Amino acid sequence: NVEDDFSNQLRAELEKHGYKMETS
Amino acid sequence: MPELAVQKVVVHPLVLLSVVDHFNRIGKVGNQKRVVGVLLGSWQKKVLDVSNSFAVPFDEDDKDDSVWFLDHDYLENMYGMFKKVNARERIVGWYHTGPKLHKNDIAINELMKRYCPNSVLVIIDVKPKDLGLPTEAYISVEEVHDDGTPTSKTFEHVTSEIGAEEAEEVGVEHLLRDIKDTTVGTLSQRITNQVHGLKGLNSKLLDIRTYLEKVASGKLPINHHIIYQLQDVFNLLPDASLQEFVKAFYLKTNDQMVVVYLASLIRSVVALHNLINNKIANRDAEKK
Amino acid sequence: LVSKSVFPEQANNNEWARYLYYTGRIKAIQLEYSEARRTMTNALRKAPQHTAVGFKQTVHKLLIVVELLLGEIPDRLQFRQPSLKRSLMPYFLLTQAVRTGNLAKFNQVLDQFGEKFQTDGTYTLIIRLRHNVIKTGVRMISLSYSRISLADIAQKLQLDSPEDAEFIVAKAIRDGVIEASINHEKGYVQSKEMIDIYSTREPQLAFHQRISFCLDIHNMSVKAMRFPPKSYNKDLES
Amino acid sequence: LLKLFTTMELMRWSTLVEDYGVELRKGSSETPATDVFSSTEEGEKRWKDLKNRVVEHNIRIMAKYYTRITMKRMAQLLDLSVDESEAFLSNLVVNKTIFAKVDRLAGVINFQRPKDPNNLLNDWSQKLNSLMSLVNKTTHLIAKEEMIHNLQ
Amino acid sequence: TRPANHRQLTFEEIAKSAKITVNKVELLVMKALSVGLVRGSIDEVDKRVHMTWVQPRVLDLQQIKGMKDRLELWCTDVKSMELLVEHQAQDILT
Amino acid sequence: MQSGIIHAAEEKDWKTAYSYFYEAFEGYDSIDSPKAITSLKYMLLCKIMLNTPEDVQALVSGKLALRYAGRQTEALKCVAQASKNRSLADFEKALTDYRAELRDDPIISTHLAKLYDNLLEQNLIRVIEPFSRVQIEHISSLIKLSKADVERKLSQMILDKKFHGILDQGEGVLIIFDEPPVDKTYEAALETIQNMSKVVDSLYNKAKKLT
Amino acid sequence: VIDAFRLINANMMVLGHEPRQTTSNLGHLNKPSIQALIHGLNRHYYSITINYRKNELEQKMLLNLHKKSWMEGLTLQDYSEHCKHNESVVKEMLELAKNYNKAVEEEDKMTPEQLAIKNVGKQDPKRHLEEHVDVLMTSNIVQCLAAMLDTVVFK
Amino acid sequence: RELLKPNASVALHKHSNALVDVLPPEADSSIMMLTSDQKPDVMYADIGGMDIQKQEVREA
Repeated sequence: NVEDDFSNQLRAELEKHGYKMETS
Repeated sequence: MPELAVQKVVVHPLVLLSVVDHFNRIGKVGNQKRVVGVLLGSWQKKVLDVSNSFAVPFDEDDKDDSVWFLDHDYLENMYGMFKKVNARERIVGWYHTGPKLHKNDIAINELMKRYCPNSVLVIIDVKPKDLGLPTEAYISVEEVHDDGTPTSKTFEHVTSEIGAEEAEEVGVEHLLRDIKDTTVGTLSQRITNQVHGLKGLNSKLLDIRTYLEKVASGKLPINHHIIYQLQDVFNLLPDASLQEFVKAFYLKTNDQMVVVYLASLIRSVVALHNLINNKIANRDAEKK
Repeated sequence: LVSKSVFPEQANNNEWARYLYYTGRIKAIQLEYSEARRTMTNALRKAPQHTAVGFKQTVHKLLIVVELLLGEIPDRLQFRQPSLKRSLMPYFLLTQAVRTGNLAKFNQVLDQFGEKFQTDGTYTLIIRLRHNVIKTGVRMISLSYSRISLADIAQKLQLDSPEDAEFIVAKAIRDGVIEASINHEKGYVQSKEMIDIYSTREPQLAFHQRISFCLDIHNMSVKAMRFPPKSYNKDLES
Repeated sequence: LLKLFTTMELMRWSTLVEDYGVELRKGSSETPATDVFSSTEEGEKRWKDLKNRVVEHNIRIMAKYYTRITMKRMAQLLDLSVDESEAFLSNLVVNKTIFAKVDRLAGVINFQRPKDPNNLLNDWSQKLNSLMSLVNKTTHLIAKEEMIHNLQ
Repeated sequence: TRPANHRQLTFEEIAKSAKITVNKVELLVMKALSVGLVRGSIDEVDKRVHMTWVQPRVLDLQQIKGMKDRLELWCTDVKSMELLVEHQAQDILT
Repeated sequence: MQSGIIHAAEEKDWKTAYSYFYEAFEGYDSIDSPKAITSLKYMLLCKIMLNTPEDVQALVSGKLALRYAGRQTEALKCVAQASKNRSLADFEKALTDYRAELRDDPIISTHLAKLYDNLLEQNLIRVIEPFSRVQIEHISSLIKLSKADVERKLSQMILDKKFHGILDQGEGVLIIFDEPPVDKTYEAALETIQNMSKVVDSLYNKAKKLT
Repeated sequence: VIDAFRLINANMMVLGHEPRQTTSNLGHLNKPSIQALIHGLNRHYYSITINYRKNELEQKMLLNLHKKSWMEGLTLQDYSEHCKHNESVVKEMLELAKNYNKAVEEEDKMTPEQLAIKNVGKQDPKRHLEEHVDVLMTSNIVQCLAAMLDTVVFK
Repeated sequence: RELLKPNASVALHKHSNALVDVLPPEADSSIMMLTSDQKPDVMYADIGGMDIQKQEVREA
């Protein structure tokens, strides 16, 4: 991990989709 | 006539100096006896600015505080000669030659009133005492106690300071083989005042302490007012100690070094190679 | 040999940096990670010089391994920027390993790397380094949270199993730099930290170290500043 | 009535309203409307308002004396319920009554500022000066008693 | 009696030396600060009475004795501390 | 006078609106008309928008403002006093009946609106200030707004740092943090570091040449 | 400087009365009012030496300002005010800092006129910084020392 | 030569004419800031007109 920004683009998209279907 | 009319006593270095001189000259009236003399300066005002002092003939018998001789003529004439020269000049009060406070002075104070309103007791000692001035200023205060007679005539100390005129101050320096020890000025003075406070604080605690033992056994007379005030110091007990710190100075020194070093470093590089050639130059320059 | 100790200020800038590094090695194996870190850091800093350049690369090799064992993390980013970059390169993998919290990556890389260190005699340290990554990891989790479950810590830090994870977290805790308690039969770690410098005296303590260090600079500066110009006036002023 | 209010001693509303109500109503005067303001037939309308005022006085004196207080102790001192005491406080600060940091959960109430190192320092600085002044003044008084006329 | 370098006494003793109804206690306690018998504050979230000042004991041989010993303890603190601080900043003095 | 109506409402300069209305007055003075009375009113409107209706209540009276014409003077008096009482009830009751007048002059409608949301904040700040860990329910009674509506308002206010607290949703209390405890020496210590930092950085780059 | 003179005239001088007066004293040159003063000064005695009779006892009375230094040396204000002082200076120093930075490249140079452009000799940052550091230093230590020392003796 | 260098008042000694000391610029300014002890008799109650002129002067 040199910069969090590359990884973060995938994270935010992925995390929302899973989280939404389940709880939210 | 008012006793109450003092809360500040400012004295010139002249009056303080003057008493020392009068002791020897007067024919050494003092020791067991006392020399009290008039103080010339401002009066009829709150802050007392004492311009000068001179001796008055006095023979004191201390033990019996009802017997004394004081020169009646002296105050009147002396006030008139001085008035013309400076009209601020009046009879401010009288000095007492100590060694410290007494009850004998009470008796002495009453007669001073008829001549001039004053009752100010300045105790200017010719004998060195205190780390500071052996001068105390006292204003006669009336307080009730419940140990002895009700309503006593006593002295409460009122703050003493110093003055000096501008020429006169430079004169104070001229006589000394120093300037002064303190003034609470820069880095150096400021600390000297702190250690002077600390020694001065230790001297203060001991006067009170020694006295309580004596009351405890071997009885001395006491007042309700002094005993209470001492108790209060214990009761007031501080709270918590916090804050205050610096470090600023190291940057100032550090920046200063590189500016002076700039020249040095350059001189270093030139100087080393020059060192063998310099011997021929130095010799030549030195020769004639 | 070290016990004789003498080293004057009129010593050259290269001899100082060399001297600091050597001591730094001796300390680090004895298990003074704390003292070792300090001497080695001073060495890089004190001589920028020009004979130092050659030596500095050696200082950077040791710099990264000691500091990580003591419990602090640096960035790979810091190291890359100077032109002594070429010696820092395997080192970038190690810095990242400790920082992400990745026990498994960190030790395996270091075991193989251990050969290079042997010439120096740093190699005995490489073994101890397996522990420090887990410790660094626990430190970020402990400060951050209040009570966080045992399963969460095991996934992020890259611990071997949930059974490994309780024991190892405990060992860090004893030292007191982590300052937690771990509940084995309840499977959470609790933070004993409820830390703040909002207090009475405590900010002065923080300020105090900075203030102490400044004095050492001030005296060194004052003493040194006057002595060269007075000399040149005295002899050859150029 | 005068003696009580001027002293910084606190009251209870029950007693205050009860004993004074008959006594004060009787009073009269020349140039006012009747008398008005805790007195007469007119003055009674005014009386209702006093209720706020006896409680107002109580909190103003309480704030100094009880630096820290529980909601129940405060409520008791004031002679009100909890609910009356907390509502009133909001209006009171506007009228010019002290600062408080009253609780709804009946915890700590600081009529003084709530914990600061500055608060500890202010008292400390005050206390420090007093100790120094008193030891010096007493020293000067002490000598006289020692020497007497001249015989120690 | 209990304060003289301590400063707290519990609130609790007052009510045990009152023996009267609870509402009346607040009045008594506050009435004492006001007249000039005592100075201080009362803290009822610790249920203790803190006194800043406790009134000096009206003339006795005993009153004089209590004071002397405490003050002697203090006398020793000034002398020691004064000498200590003087060694360091020897240079600043000049 | 018209230009001032724009200045206050659209250009958000309460200051300009007022100055323009002085100019208008000067022009009116040479003659007299009912338009002179309106410019005095419109000055009054800026203060409301400024969020100080309380100041309007002091200036307006039955002796000074009611003597001059319009509905607008009676309309101004009631909103200023309603705000002074500090209740949403007194404030809404004035707005509703006045609303028809509010429409006629574009300046009244807009100025009151901004004051309306604000009115809520002013009632809360007042209650909250000499209270710590007080319920939303207790404060909500004085404002005369719902417990829930207040919860929302506190949240916003905490972000501005107008009282510096945190809203506890787990018990339904507004806990407000200790009064600033930061000593002057401590605040100075950050500052100390700025002075030194700037100097050493600048010095160190040139200094590099020596070794 | 106090000098005592006697005044004679020119006629007396040529007879040789004038040299007698001048003998046995140590000179010193003054000029507070041009050569005309100096001519009279030489003619008179020419700055006669004044010494002072004193003994150690009298000197000591003149040295100390008052008795009250004993209390006063210890006396501190309010802590808040001390803390304010520290804060005021720091802010002041921070301003000067920018000006120091350009300066450091030389500022060892003679003549303030030349220095004005080169190293910001107009409102000299070295001087400003040194004054700020001296006042801040002595006050903070003395105020800390006093309060802390008093607290241990009293409590 | 700092705040001495540009045009300023300075103190000189009389009998020599020498430059003893410096003074700041504020010292020895001829008359004090006037129209606070010698204010005029006139307002914008003497002129309500010349509107364009009134607008201009106030801004400028």
